[PDB]
Amino acid sequence: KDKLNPPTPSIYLENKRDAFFPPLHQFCTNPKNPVTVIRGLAGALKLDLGLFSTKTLVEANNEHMVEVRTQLLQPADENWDPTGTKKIWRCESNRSHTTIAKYAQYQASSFQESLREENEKGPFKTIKFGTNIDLSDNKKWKLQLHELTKLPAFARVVSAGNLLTHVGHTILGMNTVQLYMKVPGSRTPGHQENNNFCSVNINIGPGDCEWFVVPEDYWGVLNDFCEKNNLNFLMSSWWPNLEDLYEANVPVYRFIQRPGDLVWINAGTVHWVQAVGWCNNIAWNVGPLTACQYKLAVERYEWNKLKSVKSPVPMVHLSWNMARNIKVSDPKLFEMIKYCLLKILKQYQTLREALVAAGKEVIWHGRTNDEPAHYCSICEVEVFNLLFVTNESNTQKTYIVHCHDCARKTSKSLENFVVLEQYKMEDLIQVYDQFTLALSLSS
Ligand SMILES: OCCCNc1cc(N2CCc3ccccc3CC2)nc(-c2ccccn2)n1
Ligand SMILES: [Fe+2]
Ligand SMILES: [Zn+2]
Repeated sequence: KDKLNPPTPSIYLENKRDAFFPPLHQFCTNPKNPVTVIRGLAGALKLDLGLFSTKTLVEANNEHMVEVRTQLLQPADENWDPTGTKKIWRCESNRSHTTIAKYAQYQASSFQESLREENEKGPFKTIKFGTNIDLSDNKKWKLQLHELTKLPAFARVVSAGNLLTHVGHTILGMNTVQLYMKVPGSRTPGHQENNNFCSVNINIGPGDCEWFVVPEDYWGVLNDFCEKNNLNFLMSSWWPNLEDLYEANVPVYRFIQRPGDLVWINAGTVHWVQAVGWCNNIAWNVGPLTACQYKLAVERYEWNKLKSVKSPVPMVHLSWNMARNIKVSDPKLFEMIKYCLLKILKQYQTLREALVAAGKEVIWHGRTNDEPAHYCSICEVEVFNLLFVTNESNTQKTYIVHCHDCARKTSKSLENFVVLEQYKMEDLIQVYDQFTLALSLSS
């Protein structure tokens, strides 16, 4: 169909007025738009993209760590097996480390070498992609992070309307910025964002990137291709065959992101990306306060448990922080959060009563304010409020956390464990009771 290659939802910005215009964030967060490309964003805001140029990064922090992914230079939009006889989904990539200075040399010499070649089915060249460069330290990247505060509020790393701001602690690469340094053919394999949170990506240039996007409600189709072809959807590297997708009637959005264009990946959108030239990119996540974002984040949280995959966003901890500190005026969002909190509260009361009925002591432990969420040291599930810690770890004050299930499996009557309580039931009951719909006259 004509419907399988739809146009890209695109906003064309000329000036600051266009950037701060409220219908912009409404357009981005609209679930009908799986991706929005905000063209001319850097130029409209007079953002200095030079602060993220390779030359400036080397000057700034030359020994800064870079995760290198070594990949094959594949033709156009295809992915061929090593031999060059068939198109396959699987893509191979080894990981190593280098520094900004060393990767910069490679990026620069790669460009010089292509100029020289320009003046002179397999097999494929090997290229290196500089990935996951951690721009979290404000003392190392002061000017860079300050430049990003010039964005409109809805797209910033930190803002009142961002769920990831309400988490109350750092989640690396989600509420901190990551940088990517690229050469032609540097590929980002197919994926969804952590816990289906929206992402913001700005191309620093000077080259272009080519994006491929499938709406969230088709992710189950791609999951099936992965299972059929012996791939883990969440954990393997794969590059979809567009003819497979065409055949299965999956619509594919496809577009070029030029320097200074911002790409908004909406909640749960499946996407993959390749550099067309030499460029850098910066990216982070944002969680808009919408029913759709919250719903998709909870669904993925629950799906991750089934797949034994850690959720980077602690949705229980987050949901309590929303109830404590956010006046929520959307009826559909409010009812989702309320329902979730009730589930948490009931499950916690059931467990706590079973412990007390078995004669197991619950130790008041409290909590430092701003203390991060805890995860089970064995299975990596989020553990809320009741923490299971071995007698020895308790004595040593290391407080290594287990979930109830993992503690039970280790020690059948919990004889090896103490149960630590970080919040009184009465306090949580009140936060729940005092969490009510705020009236708003807007839509
Ligand atoms: O525009 C730049 C950013 C493109 N987006 C990327 C790149 C990337 N890199 C690491 C993954 C990887 C593995 C193997 C080969 C290549 C890559 C891509 C880099 N990882 C992610 C990511 C990871 C976890 C959750 C959400 N997103 N997003
Ligand atoms: Fe990503
Ligand atoms: Zn566990």
